[PDB]
Amino acid sequence: EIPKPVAPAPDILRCAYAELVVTDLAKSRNFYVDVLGLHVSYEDENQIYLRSFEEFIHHNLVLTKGPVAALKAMAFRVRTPEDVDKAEAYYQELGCRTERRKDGFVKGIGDALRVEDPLGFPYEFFFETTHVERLHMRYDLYSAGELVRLDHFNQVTPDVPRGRKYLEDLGFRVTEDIQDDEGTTYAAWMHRKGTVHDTALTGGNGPRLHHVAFSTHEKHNIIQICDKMGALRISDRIERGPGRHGVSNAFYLYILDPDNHRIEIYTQDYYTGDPDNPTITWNVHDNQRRDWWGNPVVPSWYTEASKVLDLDGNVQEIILRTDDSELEVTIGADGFSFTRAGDEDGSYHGQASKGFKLG
Amino acid sequence: EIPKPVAPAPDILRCAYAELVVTDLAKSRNFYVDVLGLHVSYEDENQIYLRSFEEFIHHNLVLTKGPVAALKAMAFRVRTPEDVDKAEAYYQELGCRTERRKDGFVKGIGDALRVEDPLGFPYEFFFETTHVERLHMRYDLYSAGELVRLDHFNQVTPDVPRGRKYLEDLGFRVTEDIQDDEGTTYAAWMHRKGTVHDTALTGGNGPRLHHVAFSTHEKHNIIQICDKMGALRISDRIERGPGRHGVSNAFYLYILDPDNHRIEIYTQDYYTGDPDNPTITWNVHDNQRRDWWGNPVVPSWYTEASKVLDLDGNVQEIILRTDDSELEVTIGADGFSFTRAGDEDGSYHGQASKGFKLG
Amino acid sequence: EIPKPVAPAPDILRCAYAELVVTDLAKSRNFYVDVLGLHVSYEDENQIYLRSFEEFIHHNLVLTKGPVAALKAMAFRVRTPEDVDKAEAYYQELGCRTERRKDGFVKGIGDALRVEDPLGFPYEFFFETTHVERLHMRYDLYSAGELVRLDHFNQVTPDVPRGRKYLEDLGFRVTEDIQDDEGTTYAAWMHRKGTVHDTALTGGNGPRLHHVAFSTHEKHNIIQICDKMGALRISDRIERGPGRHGVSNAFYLYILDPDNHRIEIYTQDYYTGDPDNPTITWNVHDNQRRDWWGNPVVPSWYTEASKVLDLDGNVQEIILRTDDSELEVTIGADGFSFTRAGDEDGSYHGQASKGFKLG
Amino acid sequence: EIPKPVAPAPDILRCAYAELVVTDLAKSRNFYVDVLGLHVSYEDENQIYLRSFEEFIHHNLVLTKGPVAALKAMAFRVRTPEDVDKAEAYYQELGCRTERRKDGFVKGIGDALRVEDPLGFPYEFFFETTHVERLHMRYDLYSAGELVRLDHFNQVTPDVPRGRKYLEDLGFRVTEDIQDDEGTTYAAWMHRKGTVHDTALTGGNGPRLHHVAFSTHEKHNIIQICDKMGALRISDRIERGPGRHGVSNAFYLYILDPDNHRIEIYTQDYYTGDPDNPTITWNVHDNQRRDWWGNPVVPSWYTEASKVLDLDGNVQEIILRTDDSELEVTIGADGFSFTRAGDEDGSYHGQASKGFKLG
Ligand SMILES: O=C1C=CC(S(=O)(=O)O)=CC1(O)O
Ligand SMILES: O=C1C=CC(S(=O)(=O)O)=CC1(O)O
Ligand SMILES: [Ca+2]
Ligand SMILES: [Cl-]
Ligand SMILES: [Cl-]
Ligand SMILES: [Fe+2]
Ligand SMILES: [Fe+2]
Ligand SMILES: [Fe+2]
Ligand SMILES: [Fe+2]
Repeated sequence: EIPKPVAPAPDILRCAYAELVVTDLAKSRNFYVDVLGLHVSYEDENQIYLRSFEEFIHHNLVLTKGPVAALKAMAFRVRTPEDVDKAEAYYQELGCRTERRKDGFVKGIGDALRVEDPLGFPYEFFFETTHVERLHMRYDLYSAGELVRLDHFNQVTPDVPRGRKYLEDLGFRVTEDIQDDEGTTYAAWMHRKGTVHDTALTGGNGPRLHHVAFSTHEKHNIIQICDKMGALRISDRIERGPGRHGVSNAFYLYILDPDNHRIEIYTQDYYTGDPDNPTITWNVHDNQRRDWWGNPVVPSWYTEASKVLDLDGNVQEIILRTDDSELEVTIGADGFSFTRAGDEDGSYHGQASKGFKLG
Repeated sequence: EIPKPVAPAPDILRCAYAELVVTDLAKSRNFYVDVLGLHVSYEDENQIYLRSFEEFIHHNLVLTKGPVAALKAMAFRVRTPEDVDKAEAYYQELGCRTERRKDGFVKGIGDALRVEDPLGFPYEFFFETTHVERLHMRYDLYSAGELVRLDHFNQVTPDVPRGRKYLEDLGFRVTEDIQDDEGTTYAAWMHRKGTVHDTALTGGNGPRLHHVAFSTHEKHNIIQICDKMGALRISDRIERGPGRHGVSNAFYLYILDPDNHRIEIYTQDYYTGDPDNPTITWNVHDNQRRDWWGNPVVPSWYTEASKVLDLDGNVQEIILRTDDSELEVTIGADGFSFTRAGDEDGSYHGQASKGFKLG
Repeated sequence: EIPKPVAPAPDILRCAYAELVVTDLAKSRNFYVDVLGLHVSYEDENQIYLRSFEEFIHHNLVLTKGPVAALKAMAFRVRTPEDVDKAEAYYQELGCRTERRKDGFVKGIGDALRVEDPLGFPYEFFFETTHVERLHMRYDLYSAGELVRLDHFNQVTPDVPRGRKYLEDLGFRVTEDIQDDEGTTYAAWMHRKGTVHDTALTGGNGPRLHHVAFSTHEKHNIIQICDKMGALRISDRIERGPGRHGVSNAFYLYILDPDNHRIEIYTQDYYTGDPDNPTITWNVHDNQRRDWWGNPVVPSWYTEASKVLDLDGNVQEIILRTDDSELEVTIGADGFSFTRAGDEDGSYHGQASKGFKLG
Repeated sequence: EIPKPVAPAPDILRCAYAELVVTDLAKSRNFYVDVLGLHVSYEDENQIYLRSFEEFIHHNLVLTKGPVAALKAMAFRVRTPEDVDKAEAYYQELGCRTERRKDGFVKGIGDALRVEDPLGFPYEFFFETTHVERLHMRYDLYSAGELVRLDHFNQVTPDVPRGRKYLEDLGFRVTEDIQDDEGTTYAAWMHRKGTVHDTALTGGNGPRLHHVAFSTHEKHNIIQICDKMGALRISDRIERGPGRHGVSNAFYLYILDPDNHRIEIYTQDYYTGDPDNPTITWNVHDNQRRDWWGNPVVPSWYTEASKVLDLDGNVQEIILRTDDSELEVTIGADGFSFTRAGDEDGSYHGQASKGFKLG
């Protein structure tokens, strides 16, 4: 019910960076630099610009000091300077608020368009960016937990099919989703760059930002992040994992930054770049869909997510999801999940797997 | 208190094998051979003899068909044939029932002594064993989840200090333990071979066998076992993990065989062979002690363990623990755990970590 | 010198499969299925169709029994059925011999175009292919050395700049190359799918096929392949490696099949999908350009490669390279290489690194 | 022949540390600390004391500034303080020069005996050592190339059987060796701590120290060391590897410190603690004995080794080997090696494997 514009979609390459507003810049720096090992492209008393090991654009993450922690912008790189004009035309036809800045909104980005999209998310589209030293062979800097690439964003929105259509019109291709037999959709994953996703929609009250994900080379790198957090005695900031995903098949970990922005560490999903890439739909009650090993999904993973800002820097209104809740139908008092479809053995009723109930 | 014999202790080398009684031999074979990749030394309609990748003695695990699933014997290899006589003399002085078989109790073992030890456990001591092809460079057989060694046993016993003193007199050296500030001991780890342990005591109703542990070379091998279990749609048989242990520092996984016998997969603990190896005591309320990443300990891990048999093949009666319960004091309704000692932030009152309560 | 056609280039997605002629089908099957663990999509007495772990198209490799071992076709998948028509028009404009088969040249491929390209290589373009079960989460089938994707081809051609221009016009983007200060180009790498390459040009006598490359998830998987070849006592079929590439930054291994077709195993190169991806040029004398650790490049790696066929099944005549030889200028009697530019310490003159000369 | 003393051998636990004389302390610090990540236990202007990640004794390596780079002492820890007395009596009965210091030769060591042993090597025996923080869970300090333990020494000596008998009398157990069909022994490996070795003898002119070896947890940690040396543009200091050993089965790498002291990085050998541990003899012409993958052994690996000092700090005179040279018989002009015994295919005559000759 979001209409398809007559205007052509901008050619989107990939997710490129997020700008997160943080309340204590020093504490945030400790987390992203000292704990996680991201590389400083620029910093001052107001902002920190960070990039992953293999990145050549200026940054994958901007930490901006502000009064209220929130997503300020989720930025996608487009293929040509002309695609920025295409983005402006497209969103204007959709009736969305847009703001164009020839000199960019943040350092290291040139001509850029920010929009309040039809789902209420602050999207940025840009082509021009300052190239920096690509650190991909700087093994003298490589940490045991090295984050090598920015992989994806994940957005919380109340109406998944509505957002899905809009993103498909924008050119994203759906790779996987979670539905039930009653026809409710709980989540969808969609890509531009030929991995499982560049962004994803998670059913819930929104707009809110669920997480930003970075890649590692190997599974042991993700294990090391966990181990380091234990050594630093901040294991309470490990939210969920590590595990193997069902959807995406990636090895994963979720952690919480000082403002409770959720960061995923992710590795080893599969190639999706063929236009007839087979879509995979999982049943919501399948206990292997989110954690392949059947480990329970922590309730905060379903309930907590970051505020997002509008173009004035104010927090966007949040709309209540009315479709069924994934938490409620799977691990809530009236929920259930299964290990084998139709088998009562290895099924869980009114609680989570592995012997746990909701706290 | 268990008295220290005048008779010298047998010189114990290491844990060597366990004999488990199973109810359906074919189903057990599916689990240990097809799922886990253990190597068959001998089998018939009654027994299956299995060994790990780097083993040169006949077997590390004997599966015996029987009416009641239980541990039949935990076996330790001794240094010399004369140590079998030393074990006989030792246990006779302790007033324990012993049985001696010059040609062994199981195939591929020679002169062997089985005892009902002071804690009610069926111990075996042997030297003589049939050597087999050591498969350590048979990379043509190497599985993505290859189990390379037998590492340890873990025993459930009601009175940990009582058992600890007995095992110390036997020559085992304590490497780590869990205590509280009120004089209660919850668990102890003890070795002969220079790893963290060859056996361990876990406080609880006993005698019961908590688990048998096998090692892999690398952490990814353990991940693969989990992954394979999800592919076989038996993720319900993954009990706990994978994780990083606090005590022992090993990467770990617990899975359940078809008779609910618990198997741990384990890797990368540290060297303990020096006689003044520093002992490490963890506080029971430290939420990083069992899983370093603070993931909750599944309640079945505290409550479930295997029956053990006497020398007549009858199940040993269960003596109740009267000391405080680790489950109750950490994750029960009146329990408590912390992330940082003295910090209310990251502490848990009357529930488990990560947002869960007992199911 | 190879002119740019007026007709538009077909939109090429990625390298998709190679068809290799082999002399003994059973022996080839032993190598690719038994040693390397590729998955059989179809086989009969004349052909074996194989795919990698994550593939959903019918196959990545066709082994065809024939009198003379050679490359029969290197196939690229195109975006739409119409791009096959575009491919036909494009190559007909170039004056190349083309053959079109509405029902394909091999099983599981539909409408297909094969061409004898300007460099004398048998290229195939197709869209239509039979989808098969994507094995990406079949961890019950996963090998310790599992080959997960087809990554690239590598072609030997006498004139690298000539081939480079042609491939760029065809839409490949150069990511890395090797040159010297005189202005000779020794090698170039070029992509469509957003990895370091889908094909590459190696300077030498040609047309010949240097290798076909498959990916693994992790570096340990490549180590396992070497270990397994040791156990099978076929270590003489390990040609070069394992190592870390300078160009591409990938961890690698080269092995030889029963007909001396070279196969590379490859993992963890970087993202190239942005249109302004920085192009890296290495100096031919840089001893870290091919193996980052400075290990010598085996002479057979520069001199040996597979014959290629024309459309009638006859071997293509070889044209000699007149440009300087990478072998000669680096490891030959009058060659040299350096560890640090301008430093004689760590330089090698008239021999290879690590204390070796040419055999 | 070296006679077996009447006096009992000291009970040796393990190799514990090496004291190396270096010419430029700062440069040596840059290598061991900044490149390799060893942990500083103590330093001043004359010496640097270093330990591995899991070590609790004071140090595994002492770097001592001096005029001539050499091994000053190879130290073994003994079981009790009385074993130092036993070591003194033992070497005194052997007619060896001994020096006893009640307060040690280096910091963090107590009562210590140094000897000029029968093969000319400076051995130390000690029990007393200052315990330090065991860093085994300090994942906040863990390097991507972390060295976790000291594993072994390797000694060059002209007569391997003579040295072997002496070490066996001292209580070391031979695990593997290399011989030919004409009765020549080229190398032997022997242990106390239950790994493949604590020291080893390599046939050649001696006494010289071949190398000191440290362990990592995993194979990727060794790969990272290579990658970091490439990044630092010191790949010319990678002498040999990385590879899989035949003898020992360990994954390995050899690198050279600023004074050309050879250091091995080593992981994942097997358990040898049983007293009937199967001994393994390899033929010297077996091309998988040293590198399992058949990669050629660098000639410098056979010819170069460190000087060793006597108790006055003077360099020990070299005695020439008269037995056949492993280099000459395998890779020399008249050498030979095989891949499969009895198979001419995959054999090498008068040159090294993989297409190389001696430089
Ligand atoms: O990156 C992702 C891929 C898969 C999943 S899921 O927990 O497996 O659904 C979570 C995620 O959405 O964050
Ligand atoms: O895949 C490749 C990537 C890099 C290299 S090179 O040996 O580093 O040039 C070789 C290769 O051309 O086969
Ligand atoms: Ca208390
Ligand atoms: Cl535990
Ligand atoms: Cl070797
Ligand atoms: Fe995600
Ligand atoms: Fe255990
Ligand atoms: Fe390649
Ligand atoms: Fe060594």
